[PDB]
Amino acid sequence: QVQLQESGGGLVQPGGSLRLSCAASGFTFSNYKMNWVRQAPGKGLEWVSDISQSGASISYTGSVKGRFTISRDNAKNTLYLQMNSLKPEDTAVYYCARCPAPFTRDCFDVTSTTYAYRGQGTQVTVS
Amino acid sequence: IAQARKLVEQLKMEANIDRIKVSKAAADLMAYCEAHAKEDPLLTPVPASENPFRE
Amino acid sequence: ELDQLRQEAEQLKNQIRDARKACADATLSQITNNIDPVGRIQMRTRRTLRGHLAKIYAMHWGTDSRLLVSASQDGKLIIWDSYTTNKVHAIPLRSSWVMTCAYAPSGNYVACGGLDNICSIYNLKTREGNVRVSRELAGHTGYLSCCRFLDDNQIVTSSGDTTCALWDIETGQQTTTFTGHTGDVMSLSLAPDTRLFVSGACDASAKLWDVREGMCRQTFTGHESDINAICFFPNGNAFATGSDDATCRLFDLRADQELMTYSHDNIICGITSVSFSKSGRLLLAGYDDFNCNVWDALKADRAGVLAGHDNRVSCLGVTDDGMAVATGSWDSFLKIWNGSS
Amino acid sequence: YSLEHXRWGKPV
Amino acid sequence: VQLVESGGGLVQPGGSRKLSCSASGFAFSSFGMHWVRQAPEKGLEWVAYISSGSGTIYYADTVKGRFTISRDDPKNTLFLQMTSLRSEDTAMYYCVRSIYYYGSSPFDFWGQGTTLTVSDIVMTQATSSVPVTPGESVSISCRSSKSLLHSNGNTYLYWFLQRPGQSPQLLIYRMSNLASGVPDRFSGSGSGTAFTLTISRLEAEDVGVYYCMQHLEYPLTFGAGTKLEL
Amino acid sequence: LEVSISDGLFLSLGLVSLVENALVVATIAKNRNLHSPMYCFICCLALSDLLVSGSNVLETAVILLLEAGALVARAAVLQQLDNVIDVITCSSMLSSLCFLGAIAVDRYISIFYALRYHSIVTLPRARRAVAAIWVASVVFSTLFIAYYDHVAVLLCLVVFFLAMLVLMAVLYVHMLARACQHAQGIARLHKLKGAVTLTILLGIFFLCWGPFFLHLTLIVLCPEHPTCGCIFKNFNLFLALIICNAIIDPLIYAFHSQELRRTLKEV
Amino acid sequence: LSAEDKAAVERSKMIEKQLQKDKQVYRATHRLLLLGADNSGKSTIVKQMRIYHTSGIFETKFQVDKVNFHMFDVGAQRDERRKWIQCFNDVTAIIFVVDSSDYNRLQEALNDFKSIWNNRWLRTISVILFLNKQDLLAEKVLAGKSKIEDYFPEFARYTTPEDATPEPGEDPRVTRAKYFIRDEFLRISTASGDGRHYCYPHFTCSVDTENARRIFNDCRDIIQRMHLRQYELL
Ligand SMILES: [Ca+2]
Repeated sequence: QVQLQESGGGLVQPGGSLRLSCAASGFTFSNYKMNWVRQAPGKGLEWVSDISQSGASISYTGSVKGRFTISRDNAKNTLYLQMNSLKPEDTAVYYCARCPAPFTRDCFDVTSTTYAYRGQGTQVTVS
Repeated sequence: IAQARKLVEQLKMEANIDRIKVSKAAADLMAYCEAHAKEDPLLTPVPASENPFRE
Repeated sequence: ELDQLRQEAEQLKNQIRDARKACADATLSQITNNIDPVGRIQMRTRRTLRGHLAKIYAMHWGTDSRLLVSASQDGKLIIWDSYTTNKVHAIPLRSSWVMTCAYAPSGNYVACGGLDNICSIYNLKTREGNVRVSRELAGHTGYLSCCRFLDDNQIVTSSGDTTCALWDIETGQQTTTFTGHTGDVMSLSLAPDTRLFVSGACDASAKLWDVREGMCRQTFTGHESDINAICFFPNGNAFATGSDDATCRLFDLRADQELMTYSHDNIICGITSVSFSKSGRLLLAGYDDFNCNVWDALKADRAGVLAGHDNRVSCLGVTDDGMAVATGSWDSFLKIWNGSS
Repeated sequence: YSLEHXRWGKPV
Repeated sequence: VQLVESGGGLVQPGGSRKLSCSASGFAFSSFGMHWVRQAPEKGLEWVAYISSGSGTIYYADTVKGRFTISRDDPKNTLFLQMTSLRSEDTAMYYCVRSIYYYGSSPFDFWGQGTTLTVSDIVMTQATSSVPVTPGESVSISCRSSKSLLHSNGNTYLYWFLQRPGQSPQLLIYRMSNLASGVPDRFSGSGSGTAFTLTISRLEAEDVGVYYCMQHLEYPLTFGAGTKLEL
Repeated sequence: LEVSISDGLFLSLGLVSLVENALVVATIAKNRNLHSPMYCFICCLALSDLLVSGSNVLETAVILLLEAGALVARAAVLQQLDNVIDVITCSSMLSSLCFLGAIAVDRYISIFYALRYHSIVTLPRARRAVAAIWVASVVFSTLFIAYYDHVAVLLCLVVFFLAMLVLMAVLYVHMLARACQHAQGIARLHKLKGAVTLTILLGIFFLCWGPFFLHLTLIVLCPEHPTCGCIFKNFNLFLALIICNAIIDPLIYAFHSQELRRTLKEV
Repeated sequence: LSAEDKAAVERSKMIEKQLQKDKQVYRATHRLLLLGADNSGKSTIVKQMRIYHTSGIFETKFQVDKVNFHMFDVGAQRDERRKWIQCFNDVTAIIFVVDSSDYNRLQEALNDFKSIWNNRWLRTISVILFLNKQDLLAEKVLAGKSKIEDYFPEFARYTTPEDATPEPGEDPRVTRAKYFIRDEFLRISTASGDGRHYCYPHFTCSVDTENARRIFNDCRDIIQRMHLRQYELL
């Protein structure tokens, strides 16, 4: 079964850091481009970072571009987000979201309000 | 909330299934194939005169 | 509280998974390894059906195994006499963006719909002799992905609304709504008894539904990605499922489990459409890479390939007589395949 | 009589 | 569906009339149309056919050089321009629609007819009349010179009922297919050369003349008809 | 100088061009996706080149069998054979030139009236233009090869070649102008291939037809002259070069598209 | 072939003749997909072209210079786009309307554009960018509480290109902002496609009547580019 147990959140001070981790199970992880997605309180479901299935290509929103490192362990089927310089605007539930289909470069629906290949979500609260 | 409560109710409904062995399932599917092999034109191509698509 | 419900959901999921693993005594591959392999299946494009102006999404054989609807995003249904290649009807559509059609088991009606969420029911046996819309089944809130008639008065529908509905065409109303999915419902196969159906729905899950009870009886979840295609095995006790994950999977209803995966390393693209042969021994799967593979459903071997289309394959119907498989593509062509002996 | 390749291959 | 025919009446030998058949309540352009005529105390005779879109026209040799069949699809109307008329042409002329596709029912609607008074396979219905009682099961035989069973497998006999003051109504097409409005009382079968129409529980609405017809090849030919008398 | 192309090479070029055009024609006849107007004109071009190649093949074959002493026609019955085969060649030449013009006009309408293209160039109008081309080509070729001793024939046929060269140049140069405008737009947003293609089209066109129509012009310019005589010695080179365009135009236009390559592979 | 079978072939040929008349209309019509978020004002682009020339798809059909355009605004669908979007392989273009003023949703619009662009079935479909609501962009830059560099750190490095042709009286900050937003979409547009499809940015407002002219010109230059590519001229 496709499941995405996102983890590693909690309370943190401004300027602190968290390593979000996402254990991927049941979907041959390294065929799929992987994303981190976000929902601030009362906001829409912002995308925040993307990593290709090889790890060789990466992107960020710019609002996080220097501050967030997306990382990927294909052998341990684990997605990482080293978010290293946090600020209150980063306070959100963080969702590990898989790209829909393997080998695709596009990921249409990773921000869709309901979307099946996305984790339960990790609360990150920045004081 | 209510989505997770109804998901729990659905998963209770699906937990109670009287599941059969996978070996018996496989035996049933192959028995059906063996019972329908001659009746299958794709598996056993019928004579060209019986095939309506080239007669 | 939500966390307690999530924990109960995880517990019941583990109970289901354990009951499956407990009844996984042996794989289908182990039981069928003694079976003599099917030979190289060669099918020979006995007909190419031409007249659609655009991509075809869908087809459905008549029970007569001779008439064939295909729906094209041209905005036409064509009724084909397969034995002659004759066009029996060309039906103008109110919306071009058709994505499903069904031919009724009586052949009295044809249905279609698509990006306009209406399911239009077209009356072929009309005393005025023109085909006309008999009912616009309106109440879906997202695109109509698959339709299948149970009877001339009853149609089950699947939508981009994460839903299925059974309609009474006399009234134009949902007599039952099926609402347990979470992704776009993409394909729908009626059971041979028409009492059950399975739908695959962009959540890598298949669900067994009871048409009368209105309830999901089983959820099958072996797929990694969007199930684009679903087909009951002719016994009605198993069904096959083509995914964006480039695999086909055969699920038994009763063992509640994936029996086999149909995948090969050379195949890296979604399965577009799935049909069994009349015996179930041949499992045909259409792919995004312009061709249709034939799988031994029991041995999971590629028995053959239907490499004759130029664009994405989109739909794949086997005659109820089993005499041919029809293949539709985005190239507007509609190819009918048998073989020879 | 002469059967020339093409026509007009030689003047007049 | 309505077909209503005009332009009949008295005309002299050698004269000319344009029969006009007007179509309403159906997709006239999509139907092939036939003229079938009936001499006053005689069986049906096919006259002319005009295909959908006029692409094919056929005539009986009794009219081939001398009648012309035409249609105005925009006006939903059909014409039979008759010329060099003869006593032989004294008949009720029925305007008959037909549509041709797999599973179609040709001849499924017949107009009320227009009467003109001028001042090849054989279909045999070996019994001209059967005296019958209500509730009886009656079989009307028909025979064809050639086997109407075509290699496409359609055994091809048509069956019509003309009630005493009505135009003919299709009961059964291509040997065995029951027409949409017609009671399951009626059932047809045959070898291809020999045929029967069974009528399993006669009602009074089943009295009339029953005509068998072939549609294997033109010219289309009708049997003499079998009258049923209650 | 005299390139002195012998019958053997002439026949070999004619047969290889026969095969190439028969392949292009057969592929368009089989694959009904290629029943579009532009592929219709490509098929009609390849058929004109087939008839050129086959006519000149039959002509060298006839001359070889006569020179071998295997054929014993004479006077009128041989002149009528030479006349009809030369009508076949001249008609298939004029048709090939006209279908190169027609491909240029199709391409031109497809660029500059792109949105109205399927409203302007259609299978009815394509088939009508094709028929009008073959008809006019046979009419004018029968006129020219009957009146072949008349200056106005040679002059009209040269003026026709110059008209096709002017047409095809104007059309494809304007298409290259719009390609370069689009390449500048692309560069402006993003911040010679078409010149190469124009050079292949207009170059092979001029290099293969032009020496023949140059000969025909020089006849009108030189009923006797020593330097013109040298070019007259080369007429077999000029006909072999016409067959060479019959070879290369399948590559320029038909296998210029992947669908033709697939369709040739499928056979 | 029997008389009925012959007549059924003749009906098939009558149908094929009607289907050819429909082929003529289908190829004379140019199909457009209108995409854009709820902020984008695509509804106002529709209203403009409608006036001046549970349903799941809204056809707008409009005509410019005797050329018929059918523009499909996706109607009442879920926000899971990836399946119905495959229907629009074989549109002439996708009109992608962006709210240039909504910087916090401009990255969302960029991810939508990048997904549309990189989709396997749209690999051949060119995109008409309506960078819309340019009045509100100008206001948000002049009344400059909202700083693009808060959302796009590249903007502090970005400098207006020599390409830029700002309208007279436009402040160079409004030019630098709008052309930055354009180039943020173009850096996606230029990263893949091998020339199979191209991107056509326009700066638009609701008051613009010329949006139909823009679409006409872009469709012209798309079909031109496609054919010049088929001819190995481009
Ligand atoms: Ca000669």
